[PDB]
Amino acid sequence: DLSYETTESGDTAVSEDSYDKYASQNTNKEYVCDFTDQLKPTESGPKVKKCEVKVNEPLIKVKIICPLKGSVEKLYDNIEYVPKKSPYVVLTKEETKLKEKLLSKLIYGLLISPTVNEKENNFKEGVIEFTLPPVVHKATVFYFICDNSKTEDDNKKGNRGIVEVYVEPYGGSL
Amino acid sequence: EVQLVENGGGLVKPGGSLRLSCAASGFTISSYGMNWVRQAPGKGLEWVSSISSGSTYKYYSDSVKGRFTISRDNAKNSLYLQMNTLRAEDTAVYYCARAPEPGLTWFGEWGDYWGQGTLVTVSSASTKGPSVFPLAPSSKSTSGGTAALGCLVKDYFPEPVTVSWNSGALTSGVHTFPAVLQSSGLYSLSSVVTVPSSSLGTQTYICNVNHKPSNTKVDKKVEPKSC
Amino acid sequence: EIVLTQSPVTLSLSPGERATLSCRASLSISSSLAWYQQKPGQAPRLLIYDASNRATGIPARFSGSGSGTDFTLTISSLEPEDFAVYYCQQRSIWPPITFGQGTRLEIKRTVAAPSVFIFPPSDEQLKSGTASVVCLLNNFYPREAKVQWKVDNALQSGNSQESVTEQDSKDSTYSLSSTLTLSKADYEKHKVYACEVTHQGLSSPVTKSFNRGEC
Amino acid sequence: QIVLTQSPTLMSAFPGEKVTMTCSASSSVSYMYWYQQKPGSSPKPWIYLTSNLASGVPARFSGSGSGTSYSLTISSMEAEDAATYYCQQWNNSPPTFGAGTKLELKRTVAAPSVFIFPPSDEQLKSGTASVVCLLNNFYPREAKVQWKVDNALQSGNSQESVTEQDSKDSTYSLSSTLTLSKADYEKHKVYACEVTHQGLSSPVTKSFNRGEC
Amino acid sequence: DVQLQESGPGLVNPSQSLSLTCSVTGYSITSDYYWNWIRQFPGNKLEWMGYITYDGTNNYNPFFKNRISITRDTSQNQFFLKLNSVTTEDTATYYCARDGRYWYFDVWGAGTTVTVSSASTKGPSVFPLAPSSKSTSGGTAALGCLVKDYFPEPVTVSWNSGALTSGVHTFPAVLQSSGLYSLSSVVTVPSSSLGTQTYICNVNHKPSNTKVDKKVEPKSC
Repeated sequence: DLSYETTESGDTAVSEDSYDKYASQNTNKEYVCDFTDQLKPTESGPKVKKCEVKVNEPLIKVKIICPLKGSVEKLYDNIEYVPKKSPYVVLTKEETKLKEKLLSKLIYGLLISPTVNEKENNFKEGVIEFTLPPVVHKATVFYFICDNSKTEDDNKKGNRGIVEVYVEPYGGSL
Repeated sequence: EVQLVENGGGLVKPGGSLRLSCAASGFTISSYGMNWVRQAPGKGLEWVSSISSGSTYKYYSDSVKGRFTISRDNAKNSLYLQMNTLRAEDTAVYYCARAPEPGLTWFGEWGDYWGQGTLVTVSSASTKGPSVFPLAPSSKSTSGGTAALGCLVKDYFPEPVTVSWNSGALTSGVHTFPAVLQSSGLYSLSSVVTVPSSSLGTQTYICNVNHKPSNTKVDKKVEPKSC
Repeated sequence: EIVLTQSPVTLSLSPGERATLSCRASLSISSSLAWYQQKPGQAPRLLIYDASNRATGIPARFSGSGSGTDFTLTISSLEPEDFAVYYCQQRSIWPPITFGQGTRLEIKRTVAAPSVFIFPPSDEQLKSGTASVVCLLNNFYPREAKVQWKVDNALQSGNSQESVTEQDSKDSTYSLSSTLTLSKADYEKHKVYACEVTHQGLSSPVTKSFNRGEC
Repeated sequence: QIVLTQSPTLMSAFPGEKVTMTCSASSSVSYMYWYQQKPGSSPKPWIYLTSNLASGVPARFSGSGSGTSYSLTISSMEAEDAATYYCQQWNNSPPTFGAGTKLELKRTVAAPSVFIFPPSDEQLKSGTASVVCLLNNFYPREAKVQWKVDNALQSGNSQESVTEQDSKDSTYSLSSTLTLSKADYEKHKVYACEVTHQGLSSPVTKSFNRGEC
Repeated sequence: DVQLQESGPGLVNPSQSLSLTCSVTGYSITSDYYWNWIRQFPGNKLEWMGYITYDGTNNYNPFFKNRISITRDTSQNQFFLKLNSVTTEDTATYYCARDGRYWYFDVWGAGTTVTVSSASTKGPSVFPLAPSSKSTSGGTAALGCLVKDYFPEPVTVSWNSGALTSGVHTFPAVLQSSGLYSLSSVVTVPSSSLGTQTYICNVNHKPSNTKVDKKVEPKSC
C-alpha cells in the first residue's frame, strides 16, 4: 500500500529509439539482465542499454543485476535504481510517462522472496529477483530503471539501463 | 561434418555493392546467433556484424552501419550480408562465426566454428593477368650443389595466383614469397628454388602459373644466361 | 570501445616450454574474454571461452586464466602444431566487440646464416620497359635481416619492396625477397648493382654484386 | 495433466518411527504442495512451496525434493499424525493431485470381542430377517467372517462393513449383515457366525436358536 | 479468520443440472483472494474444479468442456458452482476453498456429499439389537441398532441425543442390491448396569427429513 506519483520519461538522456537493445540471458528458467559492465562509462556521451525480458511460460524467475555505488573505485559513483522499493514496486507506462505501480496487485500470485540470496531482495543489495506465477491472465509489461549517466570519470559518462518485462498470458483455460 | 561455407566475395570497383552468403551444414542455425568478422590483409580480426535468431536483434560496427545490412534465413540455414557503398578500407577476407544467442552478457563459446573466408577486394584497378620474367641461376655457378633460380610474376590484379614447378614435381627447397602491392596498385611476387648446380643443363625447369581471374595460365621455361 | 592490447607482439620459444600470453583491457571487463588461434591463411579456432573454460577438443595444455584487466593464456608445454598467431576478444561491453592485435609464436632455432643470391633482370623484362633486380635470402633464423641496395657504391632508397615467407615446418627458418624496381632509362645508365646483407649468423655483412651487360 | 504418482499406497508405522512418503511428478515442477486429510474433515494444508509449513503444523514434519521427486518426512510418528497425505502441484494449470498415501498406527495388543445379534421381531413382522454379527476392538484389519445356517455355508448373501481406526486405542470394529427373506429364515432354527482372525487362539464360532434364543 | 460453508442438494438425478453454493463469512469475497471449488471422488483423488477471482475472472479445469460456471453474488458473499449434464461418475464430496497465500488451498469449507442416481429418496428403518448374553461376554455387554433402507447417504447417528459422548462406534454404509443404503451403530457398556441409562438410538436422515428415536431393551436368552 505504498506508492508515489514519480514521473519518469524512460530516458532523461537525449537518445530516443537509438537505444542499444538486447534480450535477457535466458538460461533454463532464469532470465537475467546483467548491467555490471554495460553501464560503466566508456564513450563520453551516455547511451541507453535496454534489456527485454519476454515471458510466456509458468514459473520463469527473473533476476536483474545492477551495480552498487562505489563497488568499484570511481565507476558507479552516482547510480540511481528506480523504483527504490523494487521488485515490490514496478513502473508501468502511462502515456509516454513511467509511473509506479504495486507489483503484487499487478500480477497476482507473484513469488517474491524476502531475501534474494541471504541479503535482502532489493537493489540496495544490488540484485532483485522474482518468480512469475503459473497463471497470468492479462498481458502485462513493466519497467525497472538503473541509471549511471550522472557518474562522470575521465570526461566519459556512464550509460542508462532500462529493463522492460513483457509477460504474455498463460494458464488460462479461456 | 560440421561446416560453414561462404560464397559471394569478389572484386567490385569502389562505391559498388555486393551480397555475401554463409551457408551452414551439419547443425541447425536457429538456436545460434550468427556473426560476420573481417580481416584486412596483414592485420588482426575486426567485428563486422551480429544477428539474433529470427532477426529480433541485429547489431553492427560503427564503420559499416548505414552501408551494410545483416539478415538471416533459419529455414535455409543461412546468414547473409549486404555490403553497399564500398571503400578500399573494406578490402578484406570476410568470415562468418556461429555464437550463442546474444545478450546483454554474451557469455559462451563465441566463434565455436568459423567460415572458410571469402575475399572482397575493393579497388578501381581492373582485372589484369600477370607477366612472368625469369631469374636465371647462371651467376650462381658455385660448386658444391648450391644454385638458386626463379621466375617473377608481375603486374596482375586481383589476388590470388598459383605458381607450381615442373607441373608439380619440384616441391623441395621451393620458396614462394607473398605478393606485395606496388604503387600502381597491381601485384608482384617471385618464386625461387635451390637446386644442385650440376643439374642446370640436363634438368630443365618450367614455371607454371595459373591466375584464376581472366583464366590466365602461363608456363615459362627458366634458362641460364652467358655469365 | 574497450581496447584490448596484447603483449608481447612476437614471442620466440623452443618447443616443450611453457608459453604465457597476456591480454590487457582498457576498463576491467568481467571475464568475457575468448582466446583464438589462427594459422597462416586459415580460419580462426576457439581455444578458451569465458576466460577460463577451454573448448571441446582443445588439448589440456591450453589453460586460460585471469580477471579484470589482466588475462593470460598459458600453453603448458609447446608442440610444433602450437606455433601460430593468437587473439583475445572481449564481449563484456559491446557493441562493438573488440579484438587484440595479435602475438606470433615462431619456433626457436639455432641461429642460421642466410644464403644470399642476387638476380639480374631478364632481357624480356628489359623489353617490356621495367627492370627488377632481386635479392634473395634463404633459410635464415631469426626473421630480422637488414638489406641495403647499393648502385655504384652508393645507397639508394625507396625503389625497394620486400616480403618474408612463413616458418618452415622442419628447418624452422625463414626466407626474404627484396625487389629493386627501376626503369630501363634508369637501369641502362649504370654499371654495378649490389646487395648488402646484415644478419646475426653472418660475421661481416655479405655483399653480392652484379656487373651490367657483360655478366 | 501432470500426473502425481504417490508411493506407498498404504503404510503402517509404530509411534516414534521415521516415515518418508514420495510423490512422482510426470514432468519437471518447481514446487510441491502437501495436505493431510483425516477422515470426516477438510484437507488441512500442511506444506507449501516445498519447504514452508503452514502454521498449525508440527516442526517434525518436513517436505523436500526437486524435479520429479518429492517427499514428506516425519521424524517422530505420533498418534495424531495418522491420516492420508496428498501431494499437489501448480507448476502449470490445471493443478493436479496425487491419489494419497494412507498412514496407520500399529498396536500389537488385540482384544477382539465378538457379540451376536438376532433379527428383531418387528423386522420379522416386516417380512425381513437381517442377522448382525459384531467384531470389537481388534487389530489388524484382516478378519474372515463366514455365516452358517444349520451347519451349511452361505454363497454370497451376506455383506460386511469395516470401521476406520479409533483414535482412543487404535483398534477397529467390523459388522456382518446377513440380509434375508422370511420363508428361508423361519424354516431353520440354529444359526452360527464364524470368525477367523490372526489374533485369535481358535476361530470363534458363536450360535443361537431361532425364536427361543 | 475466514469461514466457508457449502449448501445442501444431496441427490441429483442424472441428465439434470447440479448447482452448489459456497457461503463465506468473515472476509470480503472481492478483496485479494481467489475462490476455488475442489471435488473429492469417493475415498479417492481430488480434482480441482475451478475458481472465481476477487475481480470476477474465471479459470476452470479444461476436462470440463464449456459445461461449468462458477459465478458469485457479492452482496451475499457467495460463490456458486454450476455443473451441467451430470452423470453417475459425478457423484462426489464437494468443497469450496479460499486460495492459499500463493497457489495452494489454505482455508477449506466443510464439504457436501452429492450422490448422483436415477432413484427415489427413501427413509430409514431402525431395528433394535438387545444384550441377550452368550459365552465369552467378558463381564461386559454391547448393544446396538440397525439402520436399513435409506436413500441417499448421509445420516447422523447419536446415542441418548448426544448425552453419551464416549465410545464412538458407527459403521460405514453398505449398499444392497435394491440400491438402498444400510448401516449400524454400537455401544459398549458394563453388563450389570443395563437399566441405568435409557439407551436411545437417535437417527437423522437429512434428505428424506427423518427423525427416528428407538429404545433398546434386553431379551430372554
